[PDB]
Amino acid sequence: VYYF
Amino acid sequence: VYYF
Amino acid sequence: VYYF
Amino acid sequence: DSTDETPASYNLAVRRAAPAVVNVYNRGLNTNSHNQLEIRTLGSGVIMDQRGYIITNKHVINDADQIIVALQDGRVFEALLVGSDSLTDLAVLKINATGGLPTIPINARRVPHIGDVVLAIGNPYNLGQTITQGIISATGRIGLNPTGRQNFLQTDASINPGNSGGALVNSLGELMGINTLSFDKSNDGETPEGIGFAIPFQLATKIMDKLIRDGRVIRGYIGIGGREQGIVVNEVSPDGPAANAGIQVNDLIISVDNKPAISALETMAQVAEIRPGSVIPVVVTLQVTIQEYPAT
Amino acid sequence: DSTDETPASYNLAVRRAAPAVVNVYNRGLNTNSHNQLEIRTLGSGVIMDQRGYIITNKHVINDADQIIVALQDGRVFEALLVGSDSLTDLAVLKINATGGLPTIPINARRVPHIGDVVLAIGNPYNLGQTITQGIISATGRIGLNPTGRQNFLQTDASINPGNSGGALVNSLGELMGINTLSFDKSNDGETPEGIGFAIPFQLATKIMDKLIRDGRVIRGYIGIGGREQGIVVNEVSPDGPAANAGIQVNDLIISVDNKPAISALETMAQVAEIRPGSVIPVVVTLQVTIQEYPAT
Amino acid sequence: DSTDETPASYNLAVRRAAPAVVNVYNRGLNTNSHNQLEIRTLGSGVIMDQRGYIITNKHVINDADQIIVALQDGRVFEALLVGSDSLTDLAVLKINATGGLPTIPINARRVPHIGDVVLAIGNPYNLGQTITQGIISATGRIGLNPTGRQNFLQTDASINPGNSGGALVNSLGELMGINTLSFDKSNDGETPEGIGFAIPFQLATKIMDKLIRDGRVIRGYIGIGGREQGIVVNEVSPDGPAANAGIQVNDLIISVDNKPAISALETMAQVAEIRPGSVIPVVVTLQVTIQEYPAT
Repeated sequence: VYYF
Repeated sequence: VYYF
Repeated sequence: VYYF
Repeated sequence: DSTDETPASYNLAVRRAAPAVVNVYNRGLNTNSHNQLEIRTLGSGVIMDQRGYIITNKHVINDADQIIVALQDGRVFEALLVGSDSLTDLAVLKINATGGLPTIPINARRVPHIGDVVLAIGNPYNLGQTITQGIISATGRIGLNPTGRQNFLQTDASINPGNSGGALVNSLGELMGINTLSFDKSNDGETPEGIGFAIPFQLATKIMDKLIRDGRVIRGYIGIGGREQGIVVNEVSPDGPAANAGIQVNDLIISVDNKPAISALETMAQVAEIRPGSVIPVVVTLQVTIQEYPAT
Repeated sequence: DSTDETPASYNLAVRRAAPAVVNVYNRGLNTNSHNQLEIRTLGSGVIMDQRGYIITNKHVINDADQIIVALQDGRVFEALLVGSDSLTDLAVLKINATGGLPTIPINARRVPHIGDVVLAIGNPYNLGQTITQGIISATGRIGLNPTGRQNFLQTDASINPGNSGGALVNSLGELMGINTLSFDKSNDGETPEGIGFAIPFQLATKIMDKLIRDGRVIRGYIGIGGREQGIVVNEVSPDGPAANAGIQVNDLIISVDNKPAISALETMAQVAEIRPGSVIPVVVTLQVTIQEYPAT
Repeated sequence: DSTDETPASYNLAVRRAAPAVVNVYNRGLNTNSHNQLEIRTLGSGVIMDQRGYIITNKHVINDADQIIVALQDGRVFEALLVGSDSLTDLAVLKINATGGLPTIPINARRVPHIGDVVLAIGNPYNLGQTITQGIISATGRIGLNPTGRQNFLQTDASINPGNSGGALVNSLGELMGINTLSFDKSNDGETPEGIGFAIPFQLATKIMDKLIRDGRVIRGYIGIGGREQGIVVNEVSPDGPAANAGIQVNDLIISVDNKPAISALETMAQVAEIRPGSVIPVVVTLQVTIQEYPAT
């Protein structure tokens, strides 16, 4: 999972 | 012990 | 502590 | 045999770089302490330039009542916390020295290669400055954690507690990176050997510059985390600039801000660079205003 | 100091050898899986020649429903199990590539020496191709097990799970051996450091050639195991070519097949070389017909 | 690529030094043994000169009913315990050889530097002579114990049980020190990597010479232990030459025997050098007669  |  |  | 011969040695690298590497002490008061300072954590640090700015890991200086810096020449300073960044686990310290300060050799044009001999300089278990030797095992490593990239250098130069924030240099003494993490995950309960990670120097520099200029690192923040041609959206943050853009969960995203969107990591890096408050085009065309990344 | 200087590096060895070293995945169905492939084990492999024959450890590919090979250039192949040998813990895989394949540099005239700088190439903990640096600590090592010789190279180049089947090379990039085993025995519960073993390349080659030619490795088998001038007999296998030769337990053995018998290991090696079904003279003079070694 | 090239190797150092490094076996009778010798402990040893004097650790040969020395060339000798010293953990063995003996290269004019490539030679886990490669991580280390100095060399050359009493040499094969101790202290239960200590060769030599000349090492002993300008007294030994000098606990001590007393370690070293039975001036002016250090 990538948060930005 | 050696087996052959 | 040093002993001598 | 007689010897006028010269022993193979990395002493030159040691003499060039070691003086700049410092012992860092995180001291804190304890309910136990009753008004007496005790060591919470200890690590290393690198003197980046003669102004007295020092790089170190954030986890080394976290929640410190006092930060003490000790040079190999004997000098001791109290250190001022310029700033820190949880994302890169970096932190900048300031010490004030009228007298000259040793600085870590930096060659910004130097390209670290896999197989380059490197030395780890630091303060393992507070035994005093230790020098260990290895090679660069890999580059662009994400570390143990799957998330967050961070382009770690991997080295088999022996790394132990106290090494954090210390320098990784080549045979020439040039800074390769900042030793940060040691791999500890066990399959079948064994202990991993010769696997350690360092923040690449180029990244360390950029982060230091931003912390010196501003108290924190500033990144543009969309508000939405998703997992990957295109990139789908798995979650939109509640009350987010996102939610405010009224983005809809899961809409695939082809491209953004006049650019394609095949790799999420590439995309997020772009998002980080952009100034907070700016509005840009996105391909799913909905307008959104970025806010600076929420503090952590 | 200014640097037009060149950092000490083993990059050349890395560039010559690393491309040939592949990531090997042993995938198996689980009762849990319900029709979904999962990784049982993972290790490394070496591309021996452009035909697409790859060496790896047998324990890496054991009981695999599917075997996946991944090159560093991005290509992925399903692999065909050519054959395996429990005795040397070796195994040969076949991948079919119309496009060119990288191969591991081999110098059959090269003699590995104790103190030679070596690099271990492999896939520790599936982090991606890792390069660690050590020396050849020893040669002709029997390994942790007392029995079975196997002429291991001992290296202090850091070896971890996932390294199995990977390559050990010198500074020139020439193949020294196949990383196989890491010493784990503890006296007082401590963890052994920098002690790993590799199958010598010369042996690896011979075993590969035999597996490519035949599905298995073929050895002549007397049927009798004994412990050591001369060599006594401690046990004759039931219903053995042995028993069929009607050999008698314990009769010392001076020599065999026109040759002396001082070292048992030398003797067994000779026995292995001989074709199955052949009858030879033995000194205790009783005739016996060898059968090929029982499968394991 | 074709190779007439020469692999990077420390074989030369290996060929010069390894033959002198021996396997040392401490054999003892057991209540269990019933008259049969068994291995209590095993380590390494260094052949210092052709007379057949060998250096080793004291803890390796402690409480030995028999001591066996094995050379790499095959020869085996029973060893005679010349003497031992608990303080430096050293011990000297004597073997009698009419035939020539290999000796460890010594260069008394050689100055060990931090970053010097070094090889550890020894017998880890009784696998046979192992060669590991590291650098000199540090000098003048006190070891894990806070007390007693001892000027340890710190190396990240892999050290394991069985390495004790073995040699540490540079690329030229010159003796750097005697491998003695491996750091094992754990913070958070982790295992320290690449941290080992060796007695500096210069010190090893002096101790050997004194043990060869006399059955023991002889040091002048004040009788008083205290903790640190000047040095206070924290304890006077009961019935001590001290007590006999009628020294009073805690009196600060400025200087002694025509010399200043700022560093306790410097002071104790001076005390050790002085012959037993001698009376010298002390600054607090009370006369005292030294006796030789109590045996341990």
